[PDB]
Amino acid sequence: LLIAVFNNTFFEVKSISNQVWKFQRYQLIMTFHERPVLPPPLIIFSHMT
Amino acid sequence: MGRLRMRKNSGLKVILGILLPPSILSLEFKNKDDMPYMTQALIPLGRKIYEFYNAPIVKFWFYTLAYIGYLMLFNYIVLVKMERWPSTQEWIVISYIFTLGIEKMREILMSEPGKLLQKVKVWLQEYWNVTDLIAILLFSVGMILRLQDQPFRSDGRVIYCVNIIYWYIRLLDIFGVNKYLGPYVMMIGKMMIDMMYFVIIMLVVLMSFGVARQAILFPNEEPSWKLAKNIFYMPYWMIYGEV
Amino acid sequence: MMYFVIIMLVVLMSFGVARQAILFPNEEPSWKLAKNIFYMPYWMIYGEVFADQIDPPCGQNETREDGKIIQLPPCKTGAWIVPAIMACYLLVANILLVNLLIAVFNNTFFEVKSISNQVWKFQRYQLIMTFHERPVLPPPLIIFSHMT
Ligand SMILES: CC(C)CCC[C@@H](C)[C@H]1CC[C@H]2[C@@H]3CC=C4C[C@@H](OC(=O)CCC(=O)O)CC[C@]4(C)[C@H]3CC[C@]12C
Ligand SMILES: CC(C)CCC[C@@H](C)[C@H]1CC[C@H]2[C@@H]3CC=C4C[C@@H](OC(=O)CCC(=O)O)CC[C@]4(C)[C@H]3CC[C@]12C
Ligand SMILES: CC(C)CCC[C@@H](C)[C@H]1CC[C@H]2[C@@H]3CC=C4C[C@@H](OC(=O)CCC(=O)O)CC[C@]4(C)[C@H]3CC[C@]12C
Ligand SMILES: CC(C)CCC[C@@H](C)[C@H]1CC[C@H]2[C@@H]3CC=C4C[C@@H](OC(=O)CCC(=O)O)CC[C@]4(C)[C@H]3CC[C@]12C
Ligand SMILES: CC(C)CCC[C@@H](C)[C@H]1CC[C@H]2[C@@H]3CC=C4C[C@@H](OC(=O)CCC(=O)O)CC[C@]4(C)[C@H]3CC[C@]12C
Ligand SMILES: CC(C)CCC[C@@H](C)[C@H]1CC[C@H]2[C@@H]3CC=C4C[C@@H](OC(=O)CCC(=O)O)CC[C@]4(C)[C@H]3CC[C@]12C
Ligand SMILES: CC(C)CCC[C@@H](C)[C@H]1CC[C@H]2[C@@H]3CC=C4C[C@@H](OC(=O)CCC(=O)O)CC[C@]4(C)[C@H]3CC[C@]12C
Ligand SMILES: CC(C)CCC[C@@H](C)[C@H]1CC[C@H]2[C@@H]3CC=C4C[C@@H](OC(=O)CCC(=O)O)CC[C@]4(C)[C@H]3CC[C@]12C
Ligand SMILES: CC(C)CCC[C@@H](C)[C@H]1CC[C@H]2[C@@H]3CC=C4C[C@@H](OC(=O)CCC(=O)O)CC[C@]4(C)[C@H]3CC[C@]12C
Repeated sequence: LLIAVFNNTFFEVKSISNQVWKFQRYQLIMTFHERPVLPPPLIIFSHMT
Repeated sequence: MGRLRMRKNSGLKVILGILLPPSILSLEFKNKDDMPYMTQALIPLGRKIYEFYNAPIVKFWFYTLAYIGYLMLFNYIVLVKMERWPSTQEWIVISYIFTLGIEKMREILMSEPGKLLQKVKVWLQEYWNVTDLIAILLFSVGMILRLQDQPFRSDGRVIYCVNIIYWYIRLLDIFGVNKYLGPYVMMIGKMMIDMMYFVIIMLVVLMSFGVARQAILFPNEEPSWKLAKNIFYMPYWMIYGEV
Repeated sequence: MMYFVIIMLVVLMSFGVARQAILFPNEEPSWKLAKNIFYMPYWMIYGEVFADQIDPPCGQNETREDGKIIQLPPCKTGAWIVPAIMACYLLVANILLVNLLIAVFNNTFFEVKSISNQVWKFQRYQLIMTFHERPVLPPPLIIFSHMT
């Protein structure tokens, strides 16, 4: 029955998930644009900068 | 892509640019005024280096490589035994946790509202930020317990293992960038609700059988918490091919 | 299946590393740790939970088969977490990634079936011309046609 409810709701969830991912591409891009260049293990230098 | 032409076999070129700095200058950069997206409005070599290292794709891959190296190190410090004092790899991991916490604090401070409680609320509206704060606090308490003597060191190791569970689950954040893996991950998150309702019905049927079996096969039993364990133990593994 | 294997690899390595790092505290650097990461969690997907090693009785005294009093090794710290995270791992893996792979196999079946039938009908020509251009004699006897 879990197989059945997974199968019969697959298409709507797949379309909504693809569209929500395409929407959240902007959030990912602006977040990574606002982050510092230096990685988390070396971000103390950019933080003191 | 930032100020970079590329758009052909993505990912690999910026990975070789990151690992090999003399691979950066061999790439076709975009013009000075082709599409200048800005926030507030030897020299060519330095300009190319600055344009490469400020691109969001380069920053993403360089974050991803740092996270992968950190996860490999935290594997090395949980698998191998640890002495009274942390090793170099454990110090690098502790530094990673402390700097990631400082980064999340800076993200809290540099947000939209004025009042600090509003900033805290709009930052905790994301679930991944809440789990990040929880995991950083757990790493802090585990490391505090680990820097003491026995038996607190083993408790700190246990908390380290639970944290490694969390950081593997957080590797899906990096997987969220790929065009096929990200929709797959949030698709899984959608089917979790149906799984929960399934778990509710399984819990009812499982507890019925387990209570019946334990109360029939063991008539003379004292009040002990092992009965509750025996309710759940064998019926749960009977679902996965072990009768 | 590859995307499914990627997600299974993440969850499998998480559980295996947690189990190995909890149940074996004092370990030297050896490649057997990496093997123990993958060994038992992978066979747990296919109906073998290794029921003797879920939660063995330890930290008590239990009589052996001959009746002699045998002292079990003491409890490892946090050893009770291994069955709980094993329960979570078995639930997530066997119930969610297998059924989700069933779902993505089912809902993409028709388009793939039509494209596969049409591509096979297209490649019939490639098969026919290839077998028309091959020699008569089989590969074990093709040296005669080759010297011909
Ligand atoms: C950018 C991403 C994709 C990869 C970056 C990670 C690796 C470069 C790191 C992660 C884990 C590291 C290993 C973790 C632990 C050790 C044990 C270490 O040996 C000791 O600590 C004991 C002997 C000594 O003191 O040298 C030698 C380095 C090594 C193999 C490290 C080598 C470098 C590794 C593979
Ligand atoms: C930025 C992070 C998240 C990943 C970057 C990868 C490398 C820069 C790191 C990962 C593992 C590190 C290694 C882990 C352990 C050791 C053993 C260490 O040996 C000693 O210190 C022995 C002498 C002593 O006991 O003090 C020397 C550094 C080294 C090779 C480290 C060098 C730097 C490595 C390769
Ligand atoms: C070793 C054992 C303990 C395995 C660990 C099991 C769980 C702690 C993991 C396994 C799979 C994980 C899930 C995989 C995918 C997602 C989607 C992802 O959520 C989103 O991307 C948000 C959008 C959405 O939920 O649709 C992160 C949460 C969630 C439910 C994860 C929650 C934590 C889960 C259940
Ligand atoms: C309906 C389904 C989806 C969920 C219901 C199953 C779980 C709620 C059960 C199944 C196995 C149970 C575990 C089986 C064994 C143990 C070990 C037990 O610790 C001990 O027995 C101490 C060590 C020892 O005495 O050997 C603590 C409870 C726990 C984690 C149990 C917690 C509850 C679990 C995870
Ligand atoms: C609707 C569903 C969720 C009902 C499920 C009920 C059971 C799972 C619970 C309800 C009452 C519980 C009992 C309440 C009290 C005790 C006494 C307790 O005894 C002790 O802790 C020893 C006392 C001491 O020496 O201090 C052992 C667990 C036990 C049997 C509990 C076992 C689990 C029980 C049966
Ligand atoms: C409601 C759904 C969605 C989630 C499932 C929740 C419960 C089914 C779980 C969560 C916490 C679990 C409890 C956590 C800890 C224990 C103590 C544990 O005690 C021992 O094992 C005593 C040690 C021994 O005598 O060996 C017995 C199982 C029990 C009651 C667990 C029974 C199953 C519980 C209630
Ligand atoms: C996520 C899923 C789809 C894939 C992940 C599982 C595999 C990558 C794992 C599971 C079982 C593993 C194998 C289990 C045992 C061995 C034997 C081992 O060789 C020995 O131990 C030497 C002989 C001996 O000492 O007995 C070498 C690694 C290998 C092949 C392992 C390689 C990696 C395997 C195939
Ligand atoms: C993001 C995912 C893919 C991370 C997975 C990481 C682990 C599977 C790797 C990363 C670093 C590896 C370790 C790096 C170095 C060593 C030392 C190595 O020691 C020796 O070979 C003995 C040295 C000698 O005597 O020559 C044994 C394997 C081990 C523990 C490795 C085991 C597997 C580890 C933990
Ligand atoms: C990425 C997906 C699509 C494919 C899966 C790839 C990896 C999960 C596999 C491929 C090669 C495997 C490795 C091949 C060989 C070994 C050596 C093996 O070493 C031993 O067994 C040592 C002998 C012993 O001590 O018994 C341990 C597992 C390991 C690291 C394997 C771990 C799993 C790996 C990394």
